[PDB]
Amino acid sequence: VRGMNTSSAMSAFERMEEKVLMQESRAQALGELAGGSDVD
Amino acid sequence: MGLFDRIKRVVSSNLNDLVNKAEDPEKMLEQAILEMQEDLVQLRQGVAQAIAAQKRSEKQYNDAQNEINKWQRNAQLALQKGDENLARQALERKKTYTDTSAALKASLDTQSTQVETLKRNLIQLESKISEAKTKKEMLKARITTAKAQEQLQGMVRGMNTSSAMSAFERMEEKVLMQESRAQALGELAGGSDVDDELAAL
Amino acid sequence: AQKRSEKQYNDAQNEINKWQRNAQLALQKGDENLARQALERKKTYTDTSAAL
Repeated sequence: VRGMNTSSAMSAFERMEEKVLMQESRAQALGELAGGSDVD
Repeated sequence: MGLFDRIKRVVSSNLNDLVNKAEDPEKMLEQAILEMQEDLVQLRQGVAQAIAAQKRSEKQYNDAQNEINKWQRNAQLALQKGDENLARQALERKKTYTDTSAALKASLDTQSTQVETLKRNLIQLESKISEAKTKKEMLKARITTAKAQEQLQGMVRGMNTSSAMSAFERMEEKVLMQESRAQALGELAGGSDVDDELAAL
Repeated sequence: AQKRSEKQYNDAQNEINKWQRNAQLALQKGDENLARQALERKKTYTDTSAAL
């Protein structure tokens, strides 16, 4: 399960998952920072 | 609080951050999956032993049941050949087998329930490992999305995250400066009249 | 980090309405027991929403 750390394998898996999500969030924020009615 | 506790907390907080920098997602995801599967394999064998023990218990139950009828047949053979002595003695002994049959079936039932629960758990674990194996590919897709978006931002004029854009903009500015030099040199050393025709037509 | 925090806020807000709907489903099918228990738990989510 996501929220418990009894197993080392899940610990590592979730840690890498969070690292990658953070990296993508960094990319998105950098996108924002530097910068359908009509077709409806 | 203490002092040795504090020193060891500092040393640990340094070593852990040293390690967490070496971890690389693309490889540790696979390593986690590999160990996941190893553990599942080692659980299969426990389930197998449970099943084998159930087979043994049912076989014992069947054999006791068969001996019950065997001794009933022995009683009938006594009735055919012998007398009431052997005929009654056969059932006298058959008492024990009738007892043991139920005494064993009671536990055989619980054993069966346990084996069923174990099989269910094994299937659940297989499903969850498959889900994780899909999540790994989804995470790789996210990595690619991140790198693509970072590529796009490097294309904007005012930021220097990408070396290619750095060089491109540098040459652009150099050339604009050269043209400006030419224009200034032009200035340094050195439409009302034709708008009248617009009145003609 | 701000994006993450707002997403958590939104999810807690959504779960508040989810458990309200569960209470209504209890009212439709179940009885006062489940209907009241849904809001009993919803207390925590209402707390966390503001705390976040």
